[PDB]
Amino acid sequence: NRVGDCFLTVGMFAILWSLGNLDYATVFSLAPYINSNVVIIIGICLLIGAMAKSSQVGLHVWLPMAMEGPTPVSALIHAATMVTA
Amino acid sequence: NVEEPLGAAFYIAVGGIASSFVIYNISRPGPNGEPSSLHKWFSKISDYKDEWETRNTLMAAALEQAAHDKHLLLTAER
Amino acid sequence: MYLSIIILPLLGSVVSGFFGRKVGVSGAQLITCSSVIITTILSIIAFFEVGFNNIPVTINIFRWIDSEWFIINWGFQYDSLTVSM
Amino acid sequence: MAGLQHYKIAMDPALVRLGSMISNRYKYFRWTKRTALVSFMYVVVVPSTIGYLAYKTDGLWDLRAKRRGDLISER
Amino acid sequence: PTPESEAFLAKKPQVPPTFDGVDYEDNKRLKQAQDAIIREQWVQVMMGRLVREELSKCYYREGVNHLEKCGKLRERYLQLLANAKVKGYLFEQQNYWSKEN
Amino acid sequence: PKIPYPKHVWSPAGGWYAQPANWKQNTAIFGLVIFGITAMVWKYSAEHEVRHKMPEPDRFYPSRYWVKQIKDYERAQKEKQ
Amino acid sequence: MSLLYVLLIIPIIGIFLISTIDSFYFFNVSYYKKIALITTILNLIVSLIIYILFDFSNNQFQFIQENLDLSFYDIYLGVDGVSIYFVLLTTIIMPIALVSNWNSITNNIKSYLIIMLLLETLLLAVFLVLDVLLFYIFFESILPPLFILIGLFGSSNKVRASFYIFLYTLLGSLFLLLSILTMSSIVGTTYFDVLLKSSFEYTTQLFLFFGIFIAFAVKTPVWGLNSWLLRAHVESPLGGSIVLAAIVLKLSLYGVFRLILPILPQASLNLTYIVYAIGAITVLYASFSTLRTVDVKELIAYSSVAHAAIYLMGVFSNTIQGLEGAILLGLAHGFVSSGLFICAGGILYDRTGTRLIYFFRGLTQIMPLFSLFFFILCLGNAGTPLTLNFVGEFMSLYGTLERLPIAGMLASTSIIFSAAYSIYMYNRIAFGGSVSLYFIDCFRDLTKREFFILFTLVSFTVILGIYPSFVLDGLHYNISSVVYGIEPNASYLT
Amino acid sequence: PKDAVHLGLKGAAVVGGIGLLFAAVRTSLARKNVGPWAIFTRNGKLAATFAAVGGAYDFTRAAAANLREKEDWVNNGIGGLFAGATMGLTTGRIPRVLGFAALTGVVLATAEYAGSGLRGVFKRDVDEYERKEFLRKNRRRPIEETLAEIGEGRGIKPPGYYERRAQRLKEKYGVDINPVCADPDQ
Amino acid sequence: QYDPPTGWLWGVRPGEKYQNEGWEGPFFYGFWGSLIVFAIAYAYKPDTSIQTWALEEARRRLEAEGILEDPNPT
Amino acid sequence: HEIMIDTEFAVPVLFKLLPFIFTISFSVIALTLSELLSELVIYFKFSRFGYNIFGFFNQRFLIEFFYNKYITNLILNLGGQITKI
Amino acid sequence: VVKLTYPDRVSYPREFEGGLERELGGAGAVRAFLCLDDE
Ligand SMILES: CCCCCCCCCCC(CCCCCCCCCC)(CO[C@H]1O[C@@H](CO)[C@H](O[C@@H]2O[C@@H](CO)[C@H](O)[C@@H](O)[C@@H]2O)[C@@H](O)[C@@H]1O)CO[C@H]1O[C@@H](CO)[C@H](O[C@@H]2O[C@@H](CO)[C@H](O)[C@@H](O)[C@@H]2O)[C@@H](O)[C@H]1O
Ligand SMILES: CCCCCCCCCCCCCCCCCC(=O)OC[C@H](COP(=O)([O-])OCC[N+](C)(C)C)OC(=O)CCCCCCCCCCCCCCCCC
Ligand SMILES: CCCCCCCCCCCCCCCCCC(=O)OC[C@H](COP(=O)(O)OCCN)OC(=O)CCCCCCCCCCCCCCCCC
Ligand SMILES: CCCCCCCCCCCCCCCCCC(=O)OC[C@H](COP(=O)(O)OCCN)OC(=O)CCCCCCCCCCCCCCCCC
Repeated sequence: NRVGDCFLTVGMFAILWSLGNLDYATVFSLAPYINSNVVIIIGICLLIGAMAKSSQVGLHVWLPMAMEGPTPVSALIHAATMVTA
Repeated sequence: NVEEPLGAAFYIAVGGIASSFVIYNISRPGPNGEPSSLHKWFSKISDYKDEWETRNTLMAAALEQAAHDKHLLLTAER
Repeated sequence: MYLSIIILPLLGSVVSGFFGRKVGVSGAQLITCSSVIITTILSIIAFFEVGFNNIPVTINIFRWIDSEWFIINWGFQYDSLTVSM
Repeated sequence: MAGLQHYKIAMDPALVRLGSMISNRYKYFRWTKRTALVSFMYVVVVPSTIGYLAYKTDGLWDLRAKRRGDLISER
Repeated sequence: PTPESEAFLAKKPQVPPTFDGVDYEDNKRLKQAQDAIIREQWVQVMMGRLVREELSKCYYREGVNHLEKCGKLRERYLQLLANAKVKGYLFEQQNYWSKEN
Repeated sequence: PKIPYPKHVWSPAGGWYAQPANWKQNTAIFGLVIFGITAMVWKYSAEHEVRHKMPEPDRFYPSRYWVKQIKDYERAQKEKQ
Repeated sequence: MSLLYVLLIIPIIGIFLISTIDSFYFFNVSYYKKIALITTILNLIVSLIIYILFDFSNNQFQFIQENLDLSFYDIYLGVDGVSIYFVLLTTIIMPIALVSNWNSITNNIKSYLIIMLLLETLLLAVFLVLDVLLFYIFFESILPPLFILIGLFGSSNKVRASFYIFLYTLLGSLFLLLSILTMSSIVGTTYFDVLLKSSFEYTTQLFLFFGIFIAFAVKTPVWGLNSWLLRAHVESPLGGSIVLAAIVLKLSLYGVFRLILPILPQASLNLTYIVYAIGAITVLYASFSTLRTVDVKELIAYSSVAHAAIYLMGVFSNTIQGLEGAILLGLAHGFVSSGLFICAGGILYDRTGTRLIYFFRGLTQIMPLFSLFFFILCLGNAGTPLTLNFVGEFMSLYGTLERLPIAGMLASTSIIFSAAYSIYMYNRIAFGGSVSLYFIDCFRDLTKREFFILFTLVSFTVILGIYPSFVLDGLHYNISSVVYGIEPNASYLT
Repeated sequence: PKDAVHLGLKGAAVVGGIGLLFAAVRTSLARKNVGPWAIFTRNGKLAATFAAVGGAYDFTRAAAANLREKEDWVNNGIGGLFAGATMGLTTGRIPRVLGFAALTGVVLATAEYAGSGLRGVFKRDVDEYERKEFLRKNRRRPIEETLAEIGEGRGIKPPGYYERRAQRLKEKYGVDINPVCADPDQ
Repeated sequence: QYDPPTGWLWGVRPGEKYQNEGWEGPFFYGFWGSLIVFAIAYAYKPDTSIQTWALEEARRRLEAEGILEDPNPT
Repeated sequence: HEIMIDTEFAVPVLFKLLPFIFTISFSVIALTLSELLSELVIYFKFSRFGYNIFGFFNQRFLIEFFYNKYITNLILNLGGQITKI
Repeated sequence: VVKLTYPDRVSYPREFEGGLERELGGAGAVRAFLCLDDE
């Protein structure tokens, strides 16, 4: 997951660099107006972060290894709430 | 049937939360913009309206002259 | 209500973990479940309050990070999606 | 062993011998084909590569307030 | 306009934000010039902070209609984002420039 | 069965099978401390919530009872004619 | 008697009382330790009084006392935002360093306390002097007390360690001295208020830059010039290690703000791609190396190398965020690395007598207070949010990425490896099986002393991690003065 | 230009002659009776090595000067590189070859860049008070001089940056610069 | 079934009380003590950060345009 | 980017009910392959084609064997070389 | 296989009056289909 957060951290850098802040009402107010290449740079980064925390084919190996915890933890954190971050 | 006492950790946290609530409320400027009694003391003591501006200017000018006098002595014609 | 949904699980986790000696096993189970249930109920109301009547709720508490252009606040925002999840 | 008495540990001779070899290893380094190449890879090439990329791309971009119809390339 | 508070009297720059006409030997006036450079830069940037703030309230208030109603507030921030940045006094102190060039 | 455990280890989480004889009492005091902070937070969240839209009177919006922004609006809106 | 001069005088009075009290009372060793501790407490109390009176938006140096009796080598003291928090960090840390050794010295206690008290006066003098030669005089004055501290109270390899830290620092500082003397010759003076006003020619700035950077790279340290840290920070006594990592590493960082950013901005701008290559290399090579380090203090010592690279990259970013992040990360690393050395050099090494990681396992089972603080310090060393370590890392890395993206991405990768080596160490010590079978005697958990020097360190990082504004509010206007550049439409108002 | 072979011979002779001096002292300080002909028998290698380093050094710098068609500090360091390399070859150890080449080439190059006063520093023959005063008070300079050394961008955005920025992009990418208005009313 | 809470805090056996090494006095009252006192004085400290000075000027300068509304026009 | 209108109307009925057809069909083969036939699968298992397929899918496409050896241990050897050389 | 066998679009792209240019952010943003090139 920390690998994903590095990509996500870089993604917020690209938001901060282009928009001055990373608050939701600002990013989405200016989204239709910024460089298309910027959005790809932005967009790719958080998808990789999203890839790690939702176990996509690249970073996916933690979720089944993460079944070494107690069963309710598997149900709550690793099957219905966090994987959906 | 041993009983576990509350201990000191409970009181510090509750006391800290209670003190934080009390201290913040009494430190507010109030409905009006007039500062508190203690607010005016911390401004009077830290006035320094131009004191750092005066002292610094004389120090810089004095050392600039001092550098000038050495430049004269160090570059004198042999 | 909007900010109570935030701190209630936090308080329940602090007491159970840092005072498990004081409340004991059943005391911890009583607080974590009660704090989560009370929090759970308030979310159901928030779904009606925000999702159904379309009132997004903005709550800003204090600044977190403030450097020149970056003003990141401990601010919370309720809209349709956050009450859905 | 130290100035302040500690607990009794099962100080394993093998592990003690391993931790001494590591602390003394610098005394036995030698210049060979292998040790020269590795020491040249890490110290010169990889740093000079990053320095080349850093030098070549310094000022290449600015993201600040970039819009559609305006590129990111700065140079 | 908002009245100038007592605090915003002791820190007003009595000098323009420039280095033309400043004798660098005289310390008070050079320091005042550096103060005027920085404070103007910060004043210009907190404009973006207030515009950003207003745009946030506009965005939520307008919901889906934010793409059509918050336009004036959108551009004003974008102009500020293009221009405002605390860059320091050091370049301008060390490098004179003229428009008639 | 219960696994053996050292009696000399002090852990704030309670340890291995900790349940003090006064667990019911302490669970009530901590609940009260938990309750008071939530009340303190609820009072804060009532004061500083921000809404740009006002709920219709008939709809089920239970926050209108305790928040200041809506209560001030409804109090002012009651003046008709 | 200025408050700043009071700061340098209190620890000297403590030295006097420590070395004379036997003529007024065989005096007990507890007396010496109490004199030294109270001495550092009153020094902390004075630094807190100064901070209350300190003004956040003044370009004048504050609490300066007029000398006017000019000599060749005079000591002028003054404080602004960039120096105020380093002074506070020195005054907070040193009492913790004194308590961290309360029971573990047991011999030459008078010498240990006098050396520790003298180090406080010198390190504070470094952050307070308003002259570039004055800066150098105090940056180097600490070597002989440091040399004798390690040799008197260090571990088995303290002879090689004390030589390494002395000779590395002197050799680099000699190149910084050459650069400093060139500046004073051209300008006639090294006083800050008039040396910053001057303008050096580009090639002069270039050669001035190498001389200064060679010293700041030995002290950062950068990777490849860091042998001295591996030896000294491990072989030193615990108090020495805390001071060495949490205060002495910061002198080169504070020195970049006073010696190169204001006077060498063209050189700094044109050479960033060299600083960033070294900074990027240090982030990777150190991170990989500490993953394979088997001495627990050397692992924690090696982490300091990786983090120091991140705030070294920040100070050269020429951005408001990078510079604020660099001071905040240097401050954050001061608390967290101090706690990790207390955990390793103080808690583990006093119980076992060894620092090899092979001998530790399952310590959580018998020591849940140590593991609770150790984990929070392992999170903070990994840059986890709600620690001041995250706010500093994010702001420092954002500036690095904006100034030069290729170095930012590589320096960003430290988000993986800091976590990697910090959590891996944590598991091999606190988790990872049941209590190690090598321990014959059972271990006790944290004593009240160990709990409260860790709770204090984890409180500072967490509170500052939730509200970093306490520190950022006093850095905004002064940090602004060191930025070099202009905007197309804001420059040259008329 | 210069004669590389002729200069090297003079280079080989001058520092080889001192080696011949040091060789005679070894023969003089020799304990066992070896006669006068041990100048070239037991110590001839010593004098030969000196004549080799001095020859290699003066050959290559002269050669480096011919190849580069310039006279600067680079040539003495290059001269010292082979001079250092030659001494290492006598020990028959590759690290000795590289290290002594590095040592010699560095000292002999910083000696020529700095111009060590061992023969005398260059006298400025000017009012040395005036040079210091100019360097002391040159506190503000024309922006063009800085722009030559530091260039444009990297946070250095002088007035008129955006106009020339569009022109540079058009010349390189053939794309007109025109940011879109963010207001629907425009 | 549950065990009664056990364990020795600070290693103190149930028979005796924690012994003081002498650091507790200065540390709890001089170090932490002064750290709470300073915190109290910080609530009353005047706000001299550049930002709030700048927001006040940024406000008026924005009120000269149509972005903000003047509480006291003219 | 809206495609929802075509989803309700343009989609053909066969593809709309196609997942149900496979769901209610392939259940019976799986239910017949056990407790009714119960040996067709083992015949596939003990062939050389089935044995290689079975393990590959059981070893999770091998995206953890190349991870552990060519990613994780590469870094560990890189750290080894830097400390020792 | 899918590239050689996949159905063509069975509906003309929807057209919004005025292109929704004002509602999507004016001419400076991306608008919808309005009497545009066939696809
Ligand atoms: C995590 C990212 C995930 C991946 C997403 C990538 C998405 C794509 C982004 C790629 C990007 C973003 C910068 C990345 C880093 C910036 C911040 C880092 C991240 C911040 C967190 C890097 O693109 C760079 O690549 C360089 C390669 O050398 C080139 O530099 C120079 O190359 C040589 C001259 O071209 C020089 O000789 C050499 O001297 C330079 O060096 C440039 O192409 C450019 O600077 C910009 O790509 C874009 O550049 C522009 C100009 O090209 C293109 O526009 C086109 O220009 C016309 C002719 O081109 C076309 O006619 C026209 O149709 C179109 O208008 C775009 O089409 C696109 O290409
Ligand atoms: C960011 C740094 C941390 C900031 C927050 C600091 C804490 C804030 C409040 C956290 C919630 C309360 C946690 C209580 C956990 C249970 C108490 C405990 O430590 O028991 C020790 C327990 C003892 O519990 P025990 O009762 O089972 O002990 C006896 C049995 N043995 C000894 C065998 C275990 O020790 C452990 O087993 C675990 C060791 C590691 C402990 C880590 C606990 C969590 C610490 C806080 C995590 C904060 C996460 C921050 C996330 C950041 C997000 C960006
Ligand atoms: C790990 C923690 C991470 C925290 C991250 C930062 C917070 C984000 C997550 C929490 C979100 C909600 C935070 C709490 C919001 C409300 C705080 C509060 O209690 O305010 C009430 C009090 C008076 O209100 P007042 O500010 O005067 O309103 C008018 C001013 N215009 O205002 C006050 O000033 C009173 C302050 C009282 C002390 C603080 C109370 C904190 C409540 C949460 C405590 C959590 C820790 C628990 C510790 C152990 C408890 C057993
Ligand atoms: C602000 C500018 C300040 C300028 C300098 C002003 C003075 C600074 C201090 C200089 C030296 C002062 C020495 C103070 C201690 C003298 C009193 C004394 O006698 O202490 C004796 C002490 C213990 O010895 P004793 O108790 O007699 O034997 C017991 C055996 N069971 O034995 C000791 O304490 C010896 C301690 C070890 C040696 C000191 C640390 C190394 C110092 C290197 C000296 C050379 C560099 C000097 C640097 C000065 C500061 C920069």
